[PDB]
Amino acid sequence: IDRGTYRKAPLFEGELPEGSYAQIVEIKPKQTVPKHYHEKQYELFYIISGQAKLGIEEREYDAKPGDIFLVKPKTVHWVVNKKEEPFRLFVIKLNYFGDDSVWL
Amino acid sequence: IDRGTYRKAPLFEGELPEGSYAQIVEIKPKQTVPKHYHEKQYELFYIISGQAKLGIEEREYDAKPGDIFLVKPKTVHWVVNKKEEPFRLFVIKLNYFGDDSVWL
Ligand SMILES: [Mg+2]
Ligand SMILES: [Mg+2]
Repeated sequence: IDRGTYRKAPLFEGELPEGSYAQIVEIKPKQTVPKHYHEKQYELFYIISGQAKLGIEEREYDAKPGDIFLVKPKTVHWVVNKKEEPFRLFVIKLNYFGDDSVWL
Repeated sequence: IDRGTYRKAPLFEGELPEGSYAQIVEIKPKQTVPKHYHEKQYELFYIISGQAKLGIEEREYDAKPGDIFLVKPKTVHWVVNKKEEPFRLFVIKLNYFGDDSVWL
């Protein structure tokens, strides 16, 4: 499914307990996902493939395959894919009740 | 941390919302994790490395790196590591309130 700066594929759609969601995300080639935070949800990310700058709060990380991150609620985050390869991650949302994104 | 047939490393210990837990598991070389089910918890597994037979209910899967599985509550499951390499997975527990394993 296309979302402009990224594509997403839901995993086990409807089979996870209320409050949880899982998906594959691919940040497109050379794309920035700009600064945003979630009001309620937590996000766990497992990096499958590619490389990107991943920003959480004041820190920017060199995200590489095998890395795992946690983005807590009301924590700004962003991604800069500087490569021609998609930046692919396995995403688990927790305390998730629908879109709660604030874009800056 | 050693658990006999597997080793585990908690991830973001204490930072996840109540009801959720994350860890790295490594099923040891050549080891079987025998049939068991959870009363309440759901388990999402991302296979990092190695190969194993993963049983869920009546189905046995050839689990390989990149595969993702969901084990629902009160669903029997088991793993047979036939390789000398550890079977390494990223595990997210949902609807998780403590050890609720029934071993058969
Ligand atoms: Mg986010
Ligand atoms: Mg289990």
